[PDB]
This record gives sequence, C-alpha cells and structure tokens, in this order.
Amino acid sequence: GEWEIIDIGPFTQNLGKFAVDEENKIGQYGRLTFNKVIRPCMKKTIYEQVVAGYEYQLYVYASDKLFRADISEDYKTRGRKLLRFNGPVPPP
Amino acid sequence: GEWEIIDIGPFTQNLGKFAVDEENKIGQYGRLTFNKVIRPCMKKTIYEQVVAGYEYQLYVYASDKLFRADISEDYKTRGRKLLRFNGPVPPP
Repeated sequence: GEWEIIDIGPFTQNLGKFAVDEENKIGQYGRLTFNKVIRPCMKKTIYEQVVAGYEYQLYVYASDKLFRADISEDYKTRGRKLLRFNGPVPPP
Repeated sequence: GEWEIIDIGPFTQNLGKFAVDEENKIGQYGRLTFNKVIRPCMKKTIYEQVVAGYEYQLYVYASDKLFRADISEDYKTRGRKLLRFNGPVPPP
C-alpha cells in the first residue's frame, strides 16, 4: 500500500489507548497503564484495485476513407463515448 | 497492465460501428458507412484504487515500558483490531 507519517495528536493517542486495552485483555504482559504515544507513527493505506473502464484507439474505414477514432467504455454500465474522430488519416 | 494490442474482429468491429454511428450524429464528415476496423487496435485499461482499510504502527509507552503496537482499521466498518504488541523495544 501507501505509507505516511501522522502526528501524535488525540486520534493517535487513542490508538495507543486501544492497543493497551486489548493487550490487557490477553493478560500475558501484566497490567499495563497507558502513558503516551511518541513519534514516529506510521499509517498505511490498504487498497483494492478494480476496473473503472477501458479506452480504445481505432483505425476505422468508412465510405472508403480511413479515420482515427477514440472510444471509452464504462465497466459497470457498458456505456460507450466517442472522444475523437479525425480523418482522413494515412494508413499505419 | 495499461496499454495493449487487442485483436481485430467481432468485438472490435462493433466498436467501429459505434464510432461511425456517433460521428454520423455530428455530421462534420457527412453520412459515413462503416467498412471495417484494421490493425493496430489499442486497448487501455483504467483502474480504480478503492480503500480496503488502514494499518497503524505505533510506539506506545505503558507502565514506563515502550512497546510497538500494530493495529488495523476497516474502511467500511471503522472497527479497530490489534494485530501485534511486542516490547519493550529500544526508542527511535
């Protein structure tokens, strides 16, 4: 994922109070009393990659002339859109 | 994967019909007639990064000892969970 440093404000402090509370439930370290959280605190963002859509670069012949088309497609709705249409273009 | 050559043929031809159909609505090239789509055809996949959750690495003091806590948070439920809790560790 992506990593970033956050500071030691009340949100970060309560993250430390969470960890000490859960550890005291397990009971392997003995009764711990939360003191403070110090720098550096690291926050990692976990992502899932998913397809938003597609794009296409076409060479299409129409009425015996050759054009360049640029189409986009949405993954979920399957709806298309024509972005560009230039011609006549020389063959590739 | 970002950019790729896709083959021509049935799915590609229907993209060529769409581009001509859309362009016939504008009319700057006049009434066209779809002929065929030729090589090379490019496909560009567009991905979307959605957040699955977060993870925090902390340096926590408790009962005058310094521990390293790894806690996790969900993006949808916002629920916290302690993954690891080791110590004492040397300070940064």
